[PDB]
Amino acid sequence: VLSPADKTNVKAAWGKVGAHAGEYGAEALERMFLSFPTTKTYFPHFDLSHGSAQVKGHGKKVADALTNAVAHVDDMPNALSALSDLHAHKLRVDPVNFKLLSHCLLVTLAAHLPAEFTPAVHASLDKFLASVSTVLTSKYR
Amino acid sequence: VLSPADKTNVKAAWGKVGAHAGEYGAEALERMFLSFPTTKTYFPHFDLSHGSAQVKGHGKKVADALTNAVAHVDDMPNALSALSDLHAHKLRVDPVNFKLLSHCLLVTLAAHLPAEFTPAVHASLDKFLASVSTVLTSKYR
Amino acid sequence: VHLTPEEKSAVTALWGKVNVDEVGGEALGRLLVVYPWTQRFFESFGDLSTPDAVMGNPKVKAHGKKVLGAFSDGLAHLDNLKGTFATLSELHCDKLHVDPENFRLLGNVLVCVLAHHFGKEFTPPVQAAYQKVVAGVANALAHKYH
Amino acid sequence: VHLTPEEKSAVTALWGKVNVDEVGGEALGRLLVVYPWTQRFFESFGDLSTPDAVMGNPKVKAHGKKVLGAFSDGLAHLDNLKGTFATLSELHCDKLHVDPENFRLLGNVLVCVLAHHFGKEFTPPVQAAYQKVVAGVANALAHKYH
Ligand code: HEM
Ligand code: HEM
Ligand code: HEM
Ligand code: HEM
Repeated sequence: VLSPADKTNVKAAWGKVGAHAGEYGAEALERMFLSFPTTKTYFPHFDLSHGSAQVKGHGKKVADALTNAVAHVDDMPNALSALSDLHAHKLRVDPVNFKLLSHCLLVTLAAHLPAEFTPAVHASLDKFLASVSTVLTSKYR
Repeated sequence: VLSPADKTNVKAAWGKVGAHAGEYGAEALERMFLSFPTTKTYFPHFDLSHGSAQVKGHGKKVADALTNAVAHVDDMPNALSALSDLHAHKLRVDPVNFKLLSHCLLVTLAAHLPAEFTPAVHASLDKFLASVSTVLTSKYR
Repeated sequence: VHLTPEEKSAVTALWGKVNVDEVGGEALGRLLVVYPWTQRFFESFGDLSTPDAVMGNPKVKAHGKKVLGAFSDGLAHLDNLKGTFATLSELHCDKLHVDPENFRLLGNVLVCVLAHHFGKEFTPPVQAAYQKVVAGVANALAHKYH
Repeated sequence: VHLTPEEKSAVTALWGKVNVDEVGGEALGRLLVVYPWTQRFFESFGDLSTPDAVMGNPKVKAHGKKVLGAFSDGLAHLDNLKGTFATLSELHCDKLHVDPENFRLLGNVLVCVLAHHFGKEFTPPVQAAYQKVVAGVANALAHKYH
């Protein structure tokens, strides 16, 4: 569970992301595709080329969803219900892939927020992405 | 999230285990030690030899806790609070290991409850062990 | 894989007792039931709405036999699972878009089916040898992913 | 590992810029803070109660430098990690009783640390090369477990 501390940490770091969320989302995807090629099996319909508009478009969507989870940090299961349903019933992404994206999201944030990416914030952000992942995978079976 | 059918399935299956739960506990451990030798890193103080009284005794302990969990299928978090504590603050077993013991327990049940180990019961028991795992690792951080 | 002659014998000998037809149909059906998200690749199979519907689906049963068939043939090349599954590895990647994690899930389901079938005979040491095999096969199938 | 020549150069170039003393303490400290369960091995290190207690602990810093020292050596024998890491693998298993999953967690933490330090210089493709490297090391370290 996220502690008050975690919550402050997440709102704070995500606060700094601001208007770059979209670009950071796209970057996390690219890092994931390059480091964990098996994740590509879920995007057979995408142009995964460098600077693909599809990836750009997709990065925004993911970033928008994370931003929404931050905005509703005290009611994530409900704020993300729809997305939980989509992933469980249509996309059917194997659970292990969530951990891969989370990791690439952490890398991206680290690379962009040197001052804010403290040990404590790193820990809170990891717990946060784990919670989002848990929600998105909660209706799988 | 265990469905009413699941809880039923689990209670039925475990119902059959009965007086052998301790033996099955012991056998699942033995299967884990052999199949996933990295799990032995948490038992340096035990005699891991076949039929060791330490393994036997420990198998009983694990079985009993599973029993207690089936009994409180509805209130797991609460029925296993002490165990969640022990594992989170004392034992500190890496969460990946829970999936290994869970698998070995399924295998053990399969091997001994042929008639009862139907596809639907297999599904329920898996979800059950997953839920037990989640509870036991919920206070890790 | 890194199977001991003894471990090789144990695998080899249990397998000789296996009805590939039945085990294959059961392994694949259990997979679709225990881990429902795996159904994403079998839409065209039909009704997978219930355990009963999956287990009974002939398209499922026949696919199971095809998969275990290939698996079966690989136990004859335990020293080169990699070269034995190269073309199959490319196909799964490039044509089927199957996440290799699925290979792992099946492996584990396979092990549960063997235990279910052989009870007593599927001892801890025999399971250990099979676990090494299923891991080896999954690794070989994932080898050409890019 | 399967490192293209251009992956090996990229790994090597960046590694040239790293202060192993510093990155070592940072990576180990962060591990103990992000995955507190990993503290199980360091009860003799003292106070690890808060992030500041961990990150600044002279023992964690010293240990971190030792670990990354051994790792840097690994980077010059990218051809034979298993060989390079054999006695260390034996020690971690037989004496220390360290679950090898710890090695993968540290690898991930290290990648974040490198991202933290190099910013934009830690490009998607450089990360991909380092991902291969930390996995190879974790694997090498786990190879002698039994
Ligand atoms: C916490 C992490 C994740 C978040 C916040 C997230 C969020 C989203 C969102 C907002 C969408 C678009 C739905 C729409 O059209 O409204 C989406 C679609 C999708 N996601 Fe997830 N997702 C996550 C993890 C993953 C992972 C790990 C994968 C696979 C590696 C994945 C695969 C997909 C795919 C294939 C689509 C459909 C894309 C398309 O065809 O346009 N997702 N996700
Ligand atoms: C199915 C999930 C599990 C359950 C229900 C469970 C239950 C228990 C119980 C009942 C005890 C004994 C507590 C006491 O002595 O009062 C225990 C202790 C212990 N467990 Fe867990 N356990 C589980 C998973 C694991 C796993 C996966 C590992 C490591 C691979 C593990 C490692 C240990 C160790 C090392 C001890 C202490 C043994 C001793 O020193 O006697 N447990 N567990
Ligand atoms: C033991 C591991 C596996 C082996 C040896 C294997 C082998 C095979 C073989 C021999 C084919 C025949 C297709 C052809 O030659 O054109 C096939 C097709 C296929 N496999 Fe795999 N398979 C394995 C695991 C899986 C898993 C776990 C899944 C998904 C859950 C999967 C999904 C598919 C699909 C979707 C096809 C195409 C069937 C069709 O054309 O209708 N496979 N596989
Ligand atoms: C990149 C991976 C790692 C490398 C290269 C590495 C290397 C080393 C070296 C060179 C030593 C000193 C050996 C000696 O005392 O003779 C050591 C000791 C030790 N390592 Fe590892 N290590 C790694 C990862 C880890 C991790 C992730 C953990 C635990 C989470 C760990 C736990 C320990 C412990 C507990 C000791 C003994 C400390 C003491 O009390 O002196 N190591 N390691």
